[PDB]
Amino acid sequence: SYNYVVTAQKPTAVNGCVTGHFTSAEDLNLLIAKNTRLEIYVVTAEGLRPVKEVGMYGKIAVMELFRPKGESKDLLFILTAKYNACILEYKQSGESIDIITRAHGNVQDRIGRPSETGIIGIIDPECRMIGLRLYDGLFKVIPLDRDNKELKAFNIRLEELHVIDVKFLYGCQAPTICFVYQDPQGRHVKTYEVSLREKEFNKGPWKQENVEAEASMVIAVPEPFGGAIIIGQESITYHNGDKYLAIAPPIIKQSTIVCHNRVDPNGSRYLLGDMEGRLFMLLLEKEEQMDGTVTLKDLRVELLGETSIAECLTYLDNGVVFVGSRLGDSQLVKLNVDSNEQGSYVVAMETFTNLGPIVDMCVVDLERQGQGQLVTCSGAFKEGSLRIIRNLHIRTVPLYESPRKICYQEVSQCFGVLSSRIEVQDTSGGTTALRPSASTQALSSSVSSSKLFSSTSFGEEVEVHNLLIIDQHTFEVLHAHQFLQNEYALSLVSCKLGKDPNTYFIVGTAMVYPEEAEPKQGRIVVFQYSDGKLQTVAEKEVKGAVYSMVEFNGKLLASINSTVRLYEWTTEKELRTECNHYNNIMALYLKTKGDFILVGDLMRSVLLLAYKPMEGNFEEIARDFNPNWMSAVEILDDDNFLGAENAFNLFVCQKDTDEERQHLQEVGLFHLGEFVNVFCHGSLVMPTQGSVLFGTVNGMIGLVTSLSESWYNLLLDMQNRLNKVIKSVGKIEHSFWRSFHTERKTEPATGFIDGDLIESFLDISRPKMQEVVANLEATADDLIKVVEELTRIH
Amino acid sequence: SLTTCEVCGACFETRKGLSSHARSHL
Amino acid sequence: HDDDSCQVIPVLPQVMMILIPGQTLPLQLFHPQEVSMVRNLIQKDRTFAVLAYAQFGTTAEIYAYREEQDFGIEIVKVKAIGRQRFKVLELRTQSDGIQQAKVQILPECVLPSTMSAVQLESLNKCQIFPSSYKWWQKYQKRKFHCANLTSWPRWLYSLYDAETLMDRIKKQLREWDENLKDDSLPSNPIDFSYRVAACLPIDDVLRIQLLKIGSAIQRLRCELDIMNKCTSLCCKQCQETEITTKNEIFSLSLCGPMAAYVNPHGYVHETLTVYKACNLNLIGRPSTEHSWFPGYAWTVAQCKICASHIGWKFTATKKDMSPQKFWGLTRSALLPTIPVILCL
Ligand SMILES: CCN1C[C@H](Oc2ccc3c(c2)CN([C@H]2CCC(=O)NC2=O)C3=O)CC[C@@H]1C
Ligand SMILES: [Zn+2]
Ligand SMILES: [Zn+2]
Repeated sequence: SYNYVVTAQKPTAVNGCVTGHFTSAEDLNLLIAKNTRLEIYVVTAEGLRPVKEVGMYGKIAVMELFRPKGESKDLLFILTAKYNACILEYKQSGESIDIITRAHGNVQDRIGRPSETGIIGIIDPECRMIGLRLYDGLFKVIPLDRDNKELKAFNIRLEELHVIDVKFLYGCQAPTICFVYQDPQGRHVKTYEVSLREKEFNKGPWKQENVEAEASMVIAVPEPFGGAIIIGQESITYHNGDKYLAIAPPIIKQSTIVCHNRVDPNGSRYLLGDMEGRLFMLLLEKEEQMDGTVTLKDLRVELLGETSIAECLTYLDNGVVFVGSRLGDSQLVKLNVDSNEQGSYVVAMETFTNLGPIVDMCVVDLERQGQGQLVTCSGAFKEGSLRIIRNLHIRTVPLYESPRKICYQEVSQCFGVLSSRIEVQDTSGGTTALRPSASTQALSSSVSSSKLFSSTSFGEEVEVHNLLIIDQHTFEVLHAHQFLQNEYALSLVSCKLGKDPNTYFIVGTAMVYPEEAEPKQGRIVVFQYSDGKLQTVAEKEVKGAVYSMVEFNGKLLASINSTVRLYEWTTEKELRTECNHYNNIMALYLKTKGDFILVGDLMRSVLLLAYKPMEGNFEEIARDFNPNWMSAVEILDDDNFLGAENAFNLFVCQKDTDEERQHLQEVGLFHLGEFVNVFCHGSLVMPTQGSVLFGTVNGMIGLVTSLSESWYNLLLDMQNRLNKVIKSVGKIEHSFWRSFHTERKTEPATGFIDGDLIESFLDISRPKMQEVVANLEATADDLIKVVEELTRIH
Repeated sequence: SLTTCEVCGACFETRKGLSSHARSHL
Repeated sequence: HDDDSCQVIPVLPQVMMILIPGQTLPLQLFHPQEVSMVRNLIQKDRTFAVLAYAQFGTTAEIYAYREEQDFGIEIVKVKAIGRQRFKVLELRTQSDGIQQAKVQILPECVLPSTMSAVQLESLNKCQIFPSSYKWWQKYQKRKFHCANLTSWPRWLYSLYDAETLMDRIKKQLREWDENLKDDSLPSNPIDFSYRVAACLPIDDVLRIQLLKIGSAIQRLRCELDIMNKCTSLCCKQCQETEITTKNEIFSLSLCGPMAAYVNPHGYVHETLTVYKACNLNLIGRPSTEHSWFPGYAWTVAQCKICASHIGWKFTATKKDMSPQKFWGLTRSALLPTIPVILCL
């Protein structure tokens, strides 16, 4: 096979935000990072002015602005996930904007143990070096003094092999880093001095023998007071040689602080955000002494309101805080002066779309216009939502509740979605919820009553799974069937079954209990929504988890643990086993094209079956076992199959004596750069063959289509030809970006053509347009026609 | 002695029987 | 270099065992063909091939080498340990008889955390776990928190998490030997799997399937399946005599349940100590000579159907001892059965 992957929606999630002076020294920029997307804004008294947004050939992992000695403006340091480091400078000639790469290089070390807490990038307060903690046991030091265009670095050896978070300290006499490690004995805080001269560590100013055990955050306090703040689970401690203050704020005990941004350059006010969306304010109370010297009087923690589950935070100016969000929409909040009617001094002020994470989707032509929109289960917790995507315009339906699986019952003119509510066990012995959700605010509401299966802390969270019947026009939560207790829903499908004429809502579940590790009992349920009411058209208590279900030629193919079972719909309205196929893998994924059955398993365990008709049983066609984590999978055609695996990597395998015919060979590899959660056949439009849409964790939406062998070859040349003209943002080679990268091993890509590159030929100059088509003879104008048909797909 | 099984230790009364046991180990 | 690479290694001609990696084998080389072999071996890599008949086996690395000329012949006495499994490609029999083997190194798939790609950057810092059972409910909430961003739940991600699996295995192991629950077993998944497979009461065909399993997680997940599904032990030959059942296994001494013991003629007997055995006929009169469990007296035990040796019935000599009747069953004789496929 040969396939073409093109981006149909850039990533929508923010994964980092910095305020500085990138563009000119005179304006405050806000730079935002969205996986492979750097957005550059100017903070206007009104709001934000878009300046330039650029795409790197890597995953922005570190993003930090700094300004070393001898610089008109701030520079930006970018480290990607494949260890591509680069220093960027902004440069605009009246109307010509370009992000120049002042320094580039790959900080990867051949040997190393990738650190648990991940890639940490820090820069000296006086911009004298750039410290990287890429691996455990080591600390790369790019010296910043003098031009290090190639990013030469030395790797200082670090005795402590379990660093949580590290930051360069302020007020340092010499370059000092404060870090927090875990020992067998516990979690401690220490400091070292980075002797560039001796290219080794030297003992530091201070060290804390044992500090709170869930201490995760080191925040360097600027020179006015000096030191470091150690944010923990229950406490927030400040440390600076002699001085040591520690508070255990009551309000912070309810969630965990994950992001922090300094408000005043001074360092007296820090913003803190948790994982439930609350936004706190750390105030350091100062002491105005007569000798000048200032003493931390006290540490105060105040709750400002609630925002989007915030990945990053940054104060812009005039009370506007940007909330970058990965689970829900990003926003600009105005912090007010006076406690509002509820206390929130936070007041929402502008929201930006985030389609991520995309856990399920479906393609539906609702306006019956032969086009096709796209509804997505998007978000998590408070940020749960249904986004409806038409050609691109996005209608957001909040749900305040996590949507998990979505299907479309056309007969009923409504959507089936499986949703999850978080509730806390409270004093009555039941569980209260903690916000009104879609389930709680539906108009009709059924609860299950099976008795099929008979069966602590006053803050312990419980999940409440329920089916939502959502109208396709108003998007009201019409019905809310709440499932059984200790019941987890897994699979949902809308199909007509058997000879019966009613279309139905089939939901496969699995009974979960904290002790039962393996799921040893579940149930398939059949619903019917036809008079504003959900009616349970019989159930079938299975002995395992109904991981996936698909309609199979008027039948129902359910996987129950390691068994692909086929069911029929009987005249008296009941499911009945026709055949059984027991596998040696847990049938996690179930895909079907006509009579072929695809079975999958987290560790890339593909397995093709086929239901022999007259025989009335399945027979195995081929298997392929190449262990690696697999997250989603789909059938391209009867022979080629596509899936996503591990570190943002697509792959296509294919079928072909017979010892060979029972095996699928890999025929395409590709670092997509995204985490694919659902594949979904369909277009959003209406040469190239097929159409497989996918959504990702970062809200990226993408397109795969299959090519002819000639078209692949031609585009392949065009790829290389284009890589010569189109300049990378970090000086990052396209082929490295795309090569199949797994922590274990990295291999070069195949079977995939990067349409996003192929499509940029329409955006290059007419001169350079000739430089690439050169000696293909084909002129520039032929090829413009070619791509233009390809644009007509997303 | 000439009637004990090297493998399991069983002592038979007759060699012609320890031979029939000797089968049982394969 | 080594993994998934095609090497040639010599083969010890007289060999057959299913050598699980990490096991050790004693060796006594008489014939000059094999004596010249090990001589070349220890000069060179000292890794030979243990053919597991058929087209599979494991490379064994010599770690102990001793030539003790005794009985007027140049006996070389060596000891090797099993390193890497392999699938044979070509067997070439030399003029000496020593067979050489083109060999494809089987895989040992090292895999990252299931949440390595979904872990939120902010959540990366709150990961390192601070050094009963609520701990594992908490372990699962935390490590797999980012599962909400995927299409699968947390409890599925736990059924593939090496650390969770190894503990589930180690808990069941604790019902057999109430004893060291620490350094006793390894900490790396890749080793913990190969160790479990060599101390389970399983037959050679189960060993062989665990050995062919690529990834250490799939190998654990299967080892867990065997311990949950194949809970009845039967006669390997007649295959129609349930001898014992998983809940009767104990560990008389601190060395394990199915330790390996040596009879006065060098025969080794992985002997799974159980409390009760069924359908066994006792051959002979009890004895205590060379008794492996001092204070008990052994009586040979064979199948009531095919008269194939199964083990011994050990009897308390004294009256203080407790238990008084247990049974020792050699691994060679047993065969696990499901009272249904083993999965990975
Ligand atoms: C009586 C004459 N005979 C005595 C010995 O014959 C034997 C041969 C094999 C085994 C045993 C004795 C004991 N035994 C097991 C039983 C279980 C246990 O606890 N410990 C063991 O060692 C064997 O497997 C040595 C050779 C002489 C000629
Ligand atoms: Zn015997
Ligand atoms: Zn028998």
